Order: sequence, then C-alpha cells, then structure tokens
Amino acid sequence: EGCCTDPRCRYQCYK
Repeated sequence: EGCCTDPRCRYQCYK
C-alpha cells in the first residue's frame, strides 16, 4: 500500500 517504503509503516509492513 505504498507504505512499506515509509519508516513508520516499515516497522509493520503487514499492518
């Protein structure tokens, strides 16, 4: 969801 790249989302790529 174009979030994995982000640091905050990177922590939880699978939500």
